[PDB]
Amino acid sequence: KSLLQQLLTE
Amino acid sequence: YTLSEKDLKELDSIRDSFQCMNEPLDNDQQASTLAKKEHNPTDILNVMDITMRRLVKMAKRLGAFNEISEAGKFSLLKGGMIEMLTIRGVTVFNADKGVWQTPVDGHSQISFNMFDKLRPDIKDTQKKGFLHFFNLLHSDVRKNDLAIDIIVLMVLFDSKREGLVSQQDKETVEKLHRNYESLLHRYLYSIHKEEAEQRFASIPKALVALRKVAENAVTLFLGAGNTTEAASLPKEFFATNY
Ligand SMILES: C[C@H](CCC[C@@H](C)[C@H]1CC[C@H]2[C@@H]3CCC4=CC(=O)CC[C@]4(C)[C@H]3CC[C@]12C)C(=O)O
Repeated sequence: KSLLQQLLTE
Repeated sequence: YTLSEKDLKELDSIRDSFQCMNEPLDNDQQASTLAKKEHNPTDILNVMDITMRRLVKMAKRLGAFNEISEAGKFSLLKGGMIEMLTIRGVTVFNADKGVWQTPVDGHSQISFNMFDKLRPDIKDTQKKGFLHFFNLLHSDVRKNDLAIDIIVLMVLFDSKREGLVSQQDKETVEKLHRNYESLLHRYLYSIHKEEAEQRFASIPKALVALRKVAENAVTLFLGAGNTTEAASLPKEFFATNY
């Protein structure tokens, strides 16, 4: 739930 | 005088973390957007997608950034992103031609007048604010890669951003901020001891202006028209009606 977060987590 | 072995090692680490910012584009869509002779609001948002995603790789390949909690990482990126773009904006900007010139792709330019298509009642204030911040950073510091990289990290590691609730995050962010700032101090004296104190003393001022310009830039895409075809990442930092 958030591209920014997804980029961080990936 | 000259830098110690320890600082040079830290400058290598900094140089490696930012080495992705100027790498060549890999996609042709992105290259094609940057090649257009005219950029509309949607095009500007796609261009920002390139920088933002690269800004995110930089932060991830940063040792110091991995000492922060996951929620603290999000918070620092969510809050410093626009400021860091604005800084990159300054270092690739040609005040004579009035255009931005990406190192990653020569022969490619973005008109400063692209502002004339953004939010109507604020677009003029922003142009002036961008050019004011630009002019607060002297030539010798603006042109020095490592110098801007260090300042980029100083704005990133801001302990007072919304979201940084963890005392541990706050403390470590303050400590990094202080260390990075001392690095820049020593660095400026190693590359030009002549006006180093004056230069270093001016950056805090310039950073207050950065914060101001970057802050009221979040709604620049309101009243700019349909941007539904633009990259989604940039639309997480910029308010849109689509
Ligand atoms: C792929 C990019 C292209 C370089 C251009 C980039 C530095 C420009 C393009 C759009 C510009 C912003 C527009 C909105 C904007 C409005 C403001 O008020 C403050 C500054 C910003 C964020 C601009 C910073 C510089 C940007 C990102 C790269 O090589 O890094």
